[PDB]
Amino acid sequence: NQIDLNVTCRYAGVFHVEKNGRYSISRTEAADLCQAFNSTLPTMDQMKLALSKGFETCRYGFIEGNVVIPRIHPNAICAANHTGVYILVTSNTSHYDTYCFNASAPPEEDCTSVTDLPNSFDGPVTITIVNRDGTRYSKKGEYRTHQEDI
Ligand SMILES: Nc1cccc2c1CN(CCCOC1CCOCC1)CC2
Repeated sequence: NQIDLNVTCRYAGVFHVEKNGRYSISRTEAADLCQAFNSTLPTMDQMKLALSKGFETCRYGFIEGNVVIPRIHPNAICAANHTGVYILVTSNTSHYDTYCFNASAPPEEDCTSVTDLPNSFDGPVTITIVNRDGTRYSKKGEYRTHQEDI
């Protein structure tokens, strides 16, 4: 019973989380996952500020209200070469990665590793935070509050 959470640097508190190396998070699970990081889904304004501080990914993820990809540099295989906060308009499907916003993070780029999942609850799952530099932090717990996600 294992979940891996790959996390990015934070930019103005905003970061990206990918579950188990594939698009696999529902909107309800996304909210719960951010809550486990003492975080919330970012607003569009929070995401725009993060983008301005250097945040970009090549992955769709939830924010409050939309599914987006922040892009700084045009790349043909990331958000169809767009820059800015690219908003997904048309999709059949419901599972993506997520973004999260931590108000207590530093104001600009924080590329230190994440070494805690401070608001996980008691549970049976081995949850492993995986940083981009490979450093890991694991704990037994749960974060999902909706049965249809479990
Ligand atoms: N942040 C982090 C921490 C630990 C592991 C990983 C990450 C970030 N993942 C980046 C995934 C990028 O995939 C792109 C999307 C499709 O085009 C190829 C690149 C790759 C795996």
